[PDB]
Amino acid sequence: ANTPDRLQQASLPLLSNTNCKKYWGTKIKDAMICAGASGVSSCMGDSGGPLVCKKNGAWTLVGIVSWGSSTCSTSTPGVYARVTALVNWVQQTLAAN
Amino acid sequence: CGVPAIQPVLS
Amino acid sequence: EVCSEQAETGPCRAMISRWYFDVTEGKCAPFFYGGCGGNRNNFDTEEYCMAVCG
Amino acid sequence: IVNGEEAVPGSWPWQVSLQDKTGFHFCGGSLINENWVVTAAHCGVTTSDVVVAGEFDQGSSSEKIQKLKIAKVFKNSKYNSLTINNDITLLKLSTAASFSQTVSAVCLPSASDDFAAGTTCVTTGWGLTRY
Repeated sequence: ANTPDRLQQASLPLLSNTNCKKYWGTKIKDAMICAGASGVSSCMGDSGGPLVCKKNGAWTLVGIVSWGSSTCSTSTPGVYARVTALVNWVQQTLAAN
Repeated sequence: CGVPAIQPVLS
Repeated sequence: EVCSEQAETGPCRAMISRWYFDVTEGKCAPFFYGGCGGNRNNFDTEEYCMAVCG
Repeated sequence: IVNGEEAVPGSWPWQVSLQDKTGFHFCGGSLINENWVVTAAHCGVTTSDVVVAGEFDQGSSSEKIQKLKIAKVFKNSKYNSLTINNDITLLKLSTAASFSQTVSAVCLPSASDDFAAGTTCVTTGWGLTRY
């Protein structure tokens, strides 16, 4: 019920597809990556936002806020769009538009 | 890309 | 009846303004939709909600 | 974000706020270059929506932000509204962003990159801090 005026950030761990499926089962598809389930949770209004991990000392977009616990439980895996699985589509779009 | 001028501080 | 189903935010993390028929109030009331899932008691306007359910 | 903390102003320069006609934030997004923003397909972004960059406080009036209009929306054709798989949409700004210290791009990985399980990453946004 509380929507912030100031931008919020949260550290969260990446989870294995297997570990994530232990909760979400077959819902987890190939272009999805799970993170969270560790005491924090993306929530309404966070969608489309970034899930970054610093590759080679630089923040790399690894995930896009997508879906998860409808009540934003900080204990269930958060599901983000896996960018490695969508990156070529991204490149192909930039290269043709 | 990925290197903020204003460095982010976690915690 | 779709008009008597609870307002459902869904699993997605968006914060979209939508409307659902609130049987308790006998009128349509606003709620925030997450962007996916949910049910049919989800309208984009109070007017369309009234037109369909009220 | 539930159980997160306030970010340092301007510390995540790629973070943008997607607003509608009324200027209502409904989603977030990331700048990947000066003219493209990557967001989620379920957000339902349209040309009528506006991308806001260089922002931290939404109840503010002083911040030098950029309100860029959207010229083209490209939702991944493989996006499934039931499974929510391929939940990605690309936005091409009508007017390109002007990069500064508080407005810049996030790096994109290679389809062959492996960010292993256990890796602590960061998520940012103006979403609910309490459900």
